[PDB]
Amino acid sequence: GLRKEALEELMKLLNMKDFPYRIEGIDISHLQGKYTVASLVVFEDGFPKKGDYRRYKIEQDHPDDYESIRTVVKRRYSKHPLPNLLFVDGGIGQVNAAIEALKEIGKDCPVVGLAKKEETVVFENREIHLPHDHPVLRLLVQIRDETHRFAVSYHRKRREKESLRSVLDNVPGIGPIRKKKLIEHFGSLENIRSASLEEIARVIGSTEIARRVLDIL
Ligand SMILES: [Cl-]
Ligand SMILES: [Cl-]
Ligand SMILES: [Cl-]
Ligand SMILES: [Cl-]
Ligand SMILES: [Cl-]
Repeated sequence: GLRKEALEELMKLLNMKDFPYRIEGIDISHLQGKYTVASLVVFEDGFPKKGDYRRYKIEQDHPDDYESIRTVVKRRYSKHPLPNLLFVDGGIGQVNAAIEALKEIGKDCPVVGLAKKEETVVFENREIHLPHDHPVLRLLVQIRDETHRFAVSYHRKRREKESLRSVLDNVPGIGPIRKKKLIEHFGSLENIRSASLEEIARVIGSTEIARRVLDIL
């Protein structure tokens, strides 16, 4: 989680009057020819609150990350209250997009970013360049890492079937129909690795073949 200690230090650095009890963070990721997916995470008292995570889809073939951030802010905060602090995955451009959107809808909350390449902190139209091991820098990196983790999970079910298939393709002498029965039943490698020999065997009608699946898993 985010250290209460470090949350306190963050409040000082950003000159916040209020403790950052609720922090929301945004990742912007684009799927070419389809849409931008904005993934929103929530920390409450420094802990992830996974039930409150949300995504926003902005339909467009080509990325426009600043307009995407603007759209997210207007969509979300027309419905939800503002957090104590909003984190954006990026620097001056991203931070300013969020601030200007907030101004548009008559709302006000602190917005902080982390430059993508330099790990510079962006706040109130300034860069703050901290030493690498500064606790506030580490805290913001933790937020960024959770926004990324949630973002990457948009692809999960697809990625998982594909990785399951790849591992099964090294099982000698199992045909495509049985491999597909396994993929449809288990969905992923983690899932089929929690399964008994008997369970695997029942799905494909063969203990001989299920033993070999277990060998190669
Ligand atoms: Cl929410
Ligand atoms: Cl909602
Ligand atoms: Cl960290
Ligand atoms: Cl998808
Ligand atoms: Cl096939």
